[PDB]
Amino acid sequence: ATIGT
Amino acid sequence: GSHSMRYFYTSVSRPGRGEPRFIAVGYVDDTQFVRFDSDAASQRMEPRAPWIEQEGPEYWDQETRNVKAQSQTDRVDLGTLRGYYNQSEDGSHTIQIMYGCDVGPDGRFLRGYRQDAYDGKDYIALNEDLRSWTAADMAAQITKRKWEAAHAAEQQRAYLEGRCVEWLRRYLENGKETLQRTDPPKTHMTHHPISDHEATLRCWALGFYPAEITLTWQRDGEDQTQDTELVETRPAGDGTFQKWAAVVVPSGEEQRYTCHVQHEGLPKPLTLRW
Amino acid sequence: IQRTPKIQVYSRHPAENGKSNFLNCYVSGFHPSDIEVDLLKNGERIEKVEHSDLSFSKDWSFYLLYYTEFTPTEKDEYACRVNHVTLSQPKIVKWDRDM
Amino acid sequence: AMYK
Repeated sequence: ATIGT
Repeated sequence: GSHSMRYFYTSVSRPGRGEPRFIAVGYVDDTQFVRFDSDAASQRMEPRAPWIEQEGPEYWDQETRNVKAQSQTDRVDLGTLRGYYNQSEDGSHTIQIMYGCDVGPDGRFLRGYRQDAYDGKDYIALNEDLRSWTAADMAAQITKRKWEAAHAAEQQRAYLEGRCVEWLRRYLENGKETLQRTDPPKTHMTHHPISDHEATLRCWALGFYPAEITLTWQRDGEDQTQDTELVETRPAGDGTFQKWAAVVVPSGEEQRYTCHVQHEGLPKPLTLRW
Repeated sequence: IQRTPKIQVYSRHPAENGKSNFLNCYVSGFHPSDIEVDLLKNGERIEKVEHSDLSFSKDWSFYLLYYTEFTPTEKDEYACRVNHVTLSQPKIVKWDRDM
Repeated sequence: AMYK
């Protein structure tokens, strides 16, 4: 899961 | 049995031909599992490994959000950097970002990364302490001062030591059957005369995972590079890798040469001889 | 900075006439990312060619895999044609199935 | 918020 959350 | 998760983002301006193009890909070790392409019709983060497909709508929505946001951020940053470098509006330029985390066999955090490039050269990078930045040039020092004022290193650290690691663990469990597998190389040799006095020997490794491998030619038990060619390790297209190493030898002296194959999936390194 | 592509054209499996396989063209180590790669059968561009999602290496250079299902025969010649700003003319690499 |  990508950064941003 | 250390493992990594990495995301790779590319933004490329294309002045007079629409908005910049943005591509994102994610990997666990040497296995891709997601993609996004700003030019594709879906405008969604899309699965590319079977073990991610079980993730629910919330996951896909959130991942799509995050990469869309980065694409838009990069559109601003491309303009900014063209200004820092005093470049014209007519040239294409590229921003690249890589980030991610490594875990140990225990599943515990080992290391995090975030590094950024401009036109294929280092621009700024998070240091290994996850608290400070290294700027490659005077333009990136401008960014560095902003990012210190913004406390950006703390937000990166929180992700890299947190969410990054947690999700890498989840994927390692969910995709265990394929991610935690090693597939040793299947090896063979080829042999071709090239003149009345030389012949080529080529040592092949096929079907292996993960990609890391070493192939070395020796003559009389000594590693050699004279008259050798080693290709880049390359994808088979089925999730495994391939590599070969070749040596030109004096005709009749093939038996003096050995190819040594090292790979995590092998019980012991292989020695091949024609 | 520009970096020219390293180009390899190869089959997924060792080739056997009449047996279905995949023809690959792997381009790596290039910059900038704009590139055009075609697979050729007897000099003609193959229509159904797919490619991987753009990614890059530790030195920021790019890589891509282009690929198509095929069945090799004795008489059909295959090649990959790579068009990149670093190449004055497209580079055409012939498939050598006996390497 | 992180802008270059």
